[PDB]
Amino acid sequence: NPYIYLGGAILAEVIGTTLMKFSNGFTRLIPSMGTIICYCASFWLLAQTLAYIPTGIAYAIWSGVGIVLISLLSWGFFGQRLDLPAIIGMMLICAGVLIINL
Amino acid sequence: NPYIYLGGAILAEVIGTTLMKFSNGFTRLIPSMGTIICYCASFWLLAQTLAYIPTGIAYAIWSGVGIVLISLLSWGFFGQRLDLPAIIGMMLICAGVLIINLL
Amino acid sequence: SSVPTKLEVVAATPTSLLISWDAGHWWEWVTYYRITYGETGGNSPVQEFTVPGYSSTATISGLKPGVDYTITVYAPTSDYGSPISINYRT
Amino acid sequence: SVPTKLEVVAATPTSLLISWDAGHWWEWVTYYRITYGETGNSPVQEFTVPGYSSTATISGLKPGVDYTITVYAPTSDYGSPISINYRT
Ligand SMILES: C[N+](C)(C)Cc1ccccc1
Repeated sequence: NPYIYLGGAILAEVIGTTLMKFSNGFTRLIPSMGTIICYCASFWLLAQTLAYIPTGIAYAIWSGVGIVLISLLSWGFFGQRLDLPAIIGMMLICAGVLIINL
Repeated sequence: NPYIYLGGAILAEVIGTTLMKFSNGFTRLIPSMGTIICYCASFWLLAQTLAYIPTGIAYAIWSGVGIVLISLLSWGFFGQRLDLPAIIGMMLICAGVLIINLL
Repeated sequence: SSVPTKLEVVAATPTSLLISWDAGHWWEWVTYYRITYGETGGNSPVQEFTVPGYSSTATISGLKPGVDYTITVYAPTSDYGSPISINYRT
Repeated sequence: SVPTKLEVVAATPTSLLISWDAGHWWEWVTYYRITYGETGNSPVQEFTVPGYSSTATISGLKPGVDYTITVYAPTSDYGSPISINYRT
């Protein structure tokens, strides 16, 4: 249960930072409101998922799946350019998730 | 103060996360206001530091210090719950982060 | 040692009431108090409106004169503190 | 370029009803600021309208006087601000 909401907050911050890159400096109304909604929800998600799991544990898993999912949908949006260090490092933190998650 | 500025964001967030535990789901005023105040200061200067400092340095520093600062702050402010054994996972999670950003 | 404390009716009016409460200490302050009011008889539900948790006063409007009413001030939560309820005949 | 389609719909000697094309969803912007003043000897006036709203009202104008109205983007990189002229 707790790592379902943590991963949900991971998906929320990632969508918020991508809609921020779409909109300009608090300009494009539809993604700007999308950023405010994604943030106020992710903050309300982190404020509820941190009382369950240790704070430092959710910090790591989020910092991990954060860049992992940010770069995951990066190749599926711009055809981003990286290679072996990115993909094996993804499975590295992903393996680190397994030993801090269930 | 070039990287100390960056160190200001990582530490302001380290503080706001531990204050978010006191926010009680944004239902306790002073920690609920405190955690929003600590993050907007992190927001402010992050935009300042990012003018000169690149990117993969910021996240890699964030992960390391945050996995260390707030975990040692949670080991003192509150305590420990732990629902799985390996502590080294956070360092290997960070290692997986270090070799996808820097590498 | 519960918040809020001391719920009183500052100003009265046949169709309005001005009330306040002791928010407690700074660490006892909350983000939003929700306040509920209705008839004492109970032939009706309950009207509810929130108010930010940094203010200790609240004004209610649209009441009917002469009727006895019951006012109750809640917290953002409810199962973590204790509320107060009073009465007032306008 | 994004603020477009600017014309006066209804015109009273003392008020002007203006509208524009707020773009289109993904190019919808947060707000449009509207600047109206005498065509200037007198000062100019300014207010803002949310960006989902494509219309706005301007009240308190003197009859007969020619005015100049300008609608700005919430930022800048959406094109030059559109401006016109009208006589009540
Ligand atoms: C408000 N932040 C930018 C620190 C969001 C975040 C990023 C990474 C991990 C946890 C939380």
